[PDB]
Amino acid sequence: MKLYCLSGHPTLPCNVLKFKSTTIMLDCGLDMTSTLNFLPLPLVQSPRLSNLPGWSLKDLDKELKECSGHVFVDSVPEFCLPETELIDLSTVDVILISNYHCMMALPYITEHTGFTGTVYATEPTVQIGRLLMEELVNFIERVPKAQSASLWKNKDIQRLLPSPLKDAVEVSTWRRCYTMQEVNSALSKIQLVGYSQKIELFGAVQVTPLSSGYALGSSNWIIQSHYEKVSYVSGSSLLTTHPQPMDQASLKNSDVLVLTGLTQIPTANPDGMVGEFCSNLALTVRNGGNVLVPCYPSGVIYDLLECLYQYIDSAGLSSVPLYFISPVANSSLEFSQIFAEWLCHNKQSKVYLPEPPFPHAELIQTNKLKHYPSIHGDFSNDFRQPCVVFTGHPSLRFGDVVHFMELWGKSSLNTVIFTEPDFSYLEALAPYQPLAMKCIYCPIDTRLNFIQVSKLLKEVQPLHVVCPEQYTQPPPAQSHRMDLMIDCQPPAMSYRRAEVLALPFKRRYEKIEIMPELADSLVPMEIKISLATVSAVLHTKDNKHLLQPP
Amino acid sequence: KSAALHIDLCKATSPADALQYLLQFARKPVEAESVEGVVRILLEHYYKENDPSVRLKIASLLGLLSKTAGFSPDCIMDDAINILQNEKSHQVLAQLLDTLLAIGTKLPENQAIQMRLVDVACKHLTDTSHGVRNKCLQLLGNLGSLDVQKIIGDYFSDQDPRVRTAAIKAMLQLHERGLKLHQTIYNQACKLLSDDYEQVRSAAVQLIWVVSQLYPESIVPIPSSNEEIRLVDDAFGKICHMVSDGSWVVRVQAAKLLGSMEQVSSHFLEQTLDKKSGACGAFVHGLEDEMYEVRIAAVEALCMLAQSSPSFAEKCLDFLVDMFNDEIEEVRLQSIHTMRKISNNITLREDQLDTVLAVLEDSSRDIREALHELLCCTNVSTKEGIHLALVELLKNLTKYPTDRDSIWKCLKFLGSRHPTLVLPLVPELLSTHPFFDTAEPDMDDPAYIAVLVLIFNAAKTCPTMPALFSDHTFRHYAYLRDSLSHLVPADPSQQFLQQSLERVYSLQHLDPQGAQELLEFTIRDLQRLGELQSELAGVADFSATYLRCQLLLIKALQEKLWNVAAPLYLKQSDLASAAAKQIMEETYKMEFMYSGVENKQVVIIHHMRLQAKALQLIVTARTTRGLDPLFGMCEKFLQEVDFFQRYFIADLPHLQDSFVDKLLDLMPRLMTSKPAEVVKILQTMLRQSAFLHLPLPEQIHKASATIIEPAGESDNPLRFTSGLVVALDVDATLEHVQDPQNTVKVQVLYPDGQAQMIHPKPADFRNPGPGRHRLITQVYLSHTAWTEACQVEVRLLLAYNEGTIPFSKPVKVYIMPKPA
Amino acid sequence: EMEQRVEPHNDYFSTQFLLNFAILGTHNITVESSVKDANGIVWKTGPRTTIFVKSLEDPYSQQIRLQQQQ
Repeated sequence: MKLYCLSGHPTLPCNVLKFKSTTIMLDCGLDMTSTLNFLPLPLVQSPRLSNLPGWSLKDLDKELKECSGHVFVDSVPEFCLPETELIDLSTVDVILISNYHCMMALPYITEHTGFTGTVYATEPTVQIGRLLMEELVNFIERVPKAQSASLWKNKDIQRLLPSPLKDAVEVSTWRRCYTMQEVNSALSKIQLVGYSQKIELFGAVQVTPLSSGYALGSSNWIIQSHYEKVSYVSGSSLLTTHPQPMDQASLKNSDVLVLTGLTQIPTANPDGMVGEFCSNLALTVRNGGNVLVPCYPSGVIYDLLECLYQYIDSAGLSSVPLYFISPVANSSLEFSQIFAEWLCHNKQSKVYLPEPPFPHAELIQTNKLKHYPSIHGDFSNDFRQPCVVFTGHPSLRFGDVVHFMELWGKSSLNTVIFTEPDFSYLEALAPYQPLAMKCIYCPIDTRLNFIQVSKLLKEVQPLHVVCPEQYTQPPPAQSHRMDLMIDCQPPAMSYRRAEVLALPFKRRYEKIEIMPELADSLVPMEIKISLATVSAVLHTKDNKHLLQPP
Repeated sequence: KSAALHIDLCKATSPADALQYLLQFARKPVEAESVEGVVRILLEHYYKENDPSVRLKIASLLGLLSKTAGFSPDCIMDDAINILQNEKSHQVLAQLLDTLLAIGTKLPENQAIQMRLVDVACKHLTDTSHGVRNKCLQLLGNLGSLDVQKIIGDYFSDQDPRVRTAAIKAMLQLHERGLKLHQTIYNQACKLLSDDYEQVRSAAVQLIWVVSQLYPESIVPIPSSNEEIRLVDDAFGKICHMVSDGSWVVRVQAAKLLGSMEQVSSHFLEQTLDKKSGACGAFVHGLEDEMYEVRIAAVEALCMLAQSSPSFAEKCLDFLVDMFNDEIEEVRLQSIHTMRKISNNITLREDQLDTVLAVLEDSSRDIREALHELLCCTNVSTKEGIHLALVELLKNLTKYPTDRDSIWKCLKFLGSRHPTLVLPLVPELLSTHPFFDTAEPDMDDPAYIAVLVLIFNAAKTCPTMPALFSDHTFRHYAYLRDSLSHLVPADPSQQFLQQSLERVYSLQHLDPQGAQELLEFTIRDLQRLGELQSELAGVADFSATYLRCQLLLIKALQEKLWNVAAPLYLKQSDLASAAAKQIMEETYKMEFMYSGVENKQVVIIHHMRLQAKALQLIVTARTTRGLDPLFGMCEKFLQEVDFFQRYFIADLPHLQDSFVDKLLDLMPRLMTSKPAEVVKILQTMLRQSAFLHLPLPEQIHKASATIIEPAGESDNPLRFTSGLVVALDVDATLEHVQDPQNTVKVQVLYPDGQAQMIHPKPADFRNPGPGRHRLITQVYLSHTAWTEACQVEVRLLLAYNEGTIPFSKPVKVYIMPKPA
Repeated sequence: EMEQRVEPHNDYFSTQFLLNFAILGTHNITVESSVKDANGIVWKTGPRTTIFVKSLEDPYSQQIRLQQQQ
């Protein structure tokens, strides 16, 4: 019926679907791209970042520090929340969560907004996003900076700011990182679900999570209320990835298909980017340099660790240690091992044998890949100079990646290789910018590109299509490629942040059940079809109607 | 900017960007008169817009503006009910009812507006939407008519489960606000207890517990029998049946509410722990549930019901014994604690006792300590069981020697409360041969003290046989009485401090040498008094620092540089320049490292700070030849004096003949005077300034800090790879720190010039007592390669609103960054 | 340029400095010993002891640096 749009981010959505007599929030997405405007949080007080020159405005110099012509806020990195004031969040009943990447900011809705409903997500999304929330809170709270800078978030001053800081949107809604007790309270109210499981919400609507194929546990949602169905297609993959393949059959004959989470930089083959990542890694470690891979502890790191496992024996790089430093590294590896039921048929055929499903587990027993909770504990005693480090947050503002770049950026032999497409590569390198390090940008986004989603929409044929505004337009990097947009026979329905969409797909014919006592009392008169005049008393219970004979 | 809001809403666009502008406006506070203005403007703009989302945002913003602090909402209710009169959208109507609920909650005293609002709620309860009915039920629950109970009881049977939960929570809110409920509520909630929805069942069991607590002795008939049952017993049976629910939070709620039904008859209480009506086996089912939260809640329910009913504890006993070995450590902690709680008068027989003594062998220190307090609070017959308890405690002491104090407490409580049973055991414990002279046992051997603590506490209440002791046992009794007296049984300073302070005050007419001698004597006496009376140590060194400030001022004002001219002044033999800096440091130390300061002390502290600033101004004016920098900080000093007279204008008439009031007398001259003449009059007027008095605080302590975890006495370096990080753990004992969350800072100082300052998070400022704080941070250290393990300097700091001062003892830690 | 105020406890003091030599070659370092009395007056009395430090490069590091430069 109605569809509220609390997030403008395409791959980090927060859409509230006011559907019949039940209010459904489709995902909650924390925009961590807001953190790029802030100065990075290091593990130790680096001399270079500490005495950066301040930036002056003739109208604040302690708040703003300029590095290589780009102005950065010297406070803690703040996070752009979904906009929580368009619709009262005490009126929403159910939060459906697709990805663990789209489960961030759940402590913001579930605690600060008076949301008293229930949350549905799969087992692996809840566990992995618990790990990601844990390392995010840890990274913010290792060396606590203060939230000193507040004057730059003013309407008079942010106009005068340069382009990276002026273009930041909804700055007053940015908030500090939530704490660990908020994480625990948010994840305590999640009801765990499995793929193709029917969940009835107050007898009115029926929601099921369908396998999406992007990440292990990641799910698309369909919301059925009698004879009308809403399909929510979040980040999904049509490629041969580790999780269960995308369930395209259950999305069919849907009245409106809300789709989000398409591929950022769609003009990139992920297999070619894996090849480029392995080639650049081999080239760097063959020269005696160092490879730094800023990555999430889960997700694409499993795929690139699989490919690097297949590559090190071919390239002869068995003497090069692979280090995986993360506070949730061991938990991520173990969680990937035990979620075999959520993987594709190739991976879950391996656990029918007494064998680990992911091949990176063999790297620990062969000691090729060593994982540590932190730099300080015993990684500082097991460190060999030519090495590959998978660590830190990919935003390059917090985590162990900051210390590693401050350590290795003064040498041209060392390289950093970017595999996550979530954050802008130039804006990630901007606060470290006078560096001799070679930076390789090879994003391995495996989500749906535009030819794949054109084929999917031709296969499914939804009556209406709801997408973000960025999918109707060409990407601003291209701004001319007409194939890089969503095109359907109806010209879609685009939305921006804080926009309310009215869906005119509401119909008549709510289903009813008639007991056999009334069925005998109705004479099937011949019309030619049949006709019958019925007189009954209507009984409604739990939003399900019954007809009773008087 | 209310007219700006009017112009922007009615001038830019109607449909979409007006919503964006309202969203932008909703994020700023509004003053109360401007609240009235914007409420009038938004309610005028409500009728213009036909878009439902804009009207929903308008209703939400009215609800937000009605919650502002200084705005009385009594003048806007009539327009609110007017816009509810002709509102058709159900979401906007629900938001408007939310606004009306905010209006009613903000004005509890006005009964007429509350009756109007509940009339509106009763009018709008027949709405087809569930959200409107939910908000109307919330409105009735929050305000009511303390008719309302009948209407909410009618709405217990609504088709939507959310409205049913809203009705139950509304009438629960009615009970919580003070209204006494009826009894038909019990039948309605009993019918609703079998609902197909989790939230309805939880709310219904809460309502059942409430109506049972309201009318416990009421008599209700069985629906299927002629016999009559008390209301609290019947509701106890219903909640016991809800203990076996399919939802674990409903089971936790049922167990927790079952713990508070202390008025239940004994018969159902023995029924609920049996294994052979609906109350049978409820606690047996709850103690073996898969979710540990349900088991914990059933443990506290058992504890509350056994504290209420003494006959219930004997049935609780064996289940607690069986559930000591539980897979979750928190569950067995709770079981041991509640077993200690319900061990008031019941005795333990053999198998329960040695099951307790078998689980004494566990490796966890926490449950060992908890079981130690249980053995402190236990009652046991059959003195061979006491011997078994002693043997198990002694072998626990052998296996875990750290728990010797707790084990000695156990044996003290066992001897003190089982005196006659230990008495025949004494020749078996003390190796007393009937005729042989026994060797004296080794003192300071923790098994032997443990035996003696048991024996001596048994001998305290029984003087029947204390002659069984040998001579060396009496000698050891004397030794333990001298050493372990808490286990084995059988204001001149304030007057002197006031006298010394008034001796300083009353002898302020002496020569400078005599004044310096008196101040030195009194500072020494105050320091030694602080070293003697511990509770007066803070006020002693507070007054000592004040007298040190005055002594430094007197010594600086009597320097040889005043007898020479400005060109002949030389700073390489200067003393007053360091003196002014020292007085500044001592004033900051005085203001911020003392807990009991107040305004009546802060004014004298700031007065001494002003005197130090004036002294530094004159000292710097001695060595300056240019006229404009001298004029610059002279103007800065006069600005500081003006800030001081503005801030402390209330207690200005208490500082007679001081520096600041004698400045205030000459202030109009001081603005119009040439700055060198200002410096000269300040130099001549500091020497004539009268010494102030300190109002002594009632309770004042130094902020003390010592770190123990770096432990700077080990020469072993802490090695790590160059360029990587090494973690250092600290443990600070912060004593009498007012706000350690935002003042205590950790400083690490490398051997080079690096002095990295670490701000600890508030999450690990543990507070184990009043005035006591514990700081546990894992500070992070890194540097490139060293040719030798040098040092690092770890120091706690205190920060104040502009600078930081040393706080704790400097501690050195060895660091060896090895190359990669 | 470094400074450390050490306190002698038994008419003997000891402190440790951390000197960085990025520029290769002979580095003449000098150490002073100023004495601060009880009144706070600084007395420059101690010897000006000088030792020369040579910053020799690792052959592997030198080869790596020349390869990166060329």
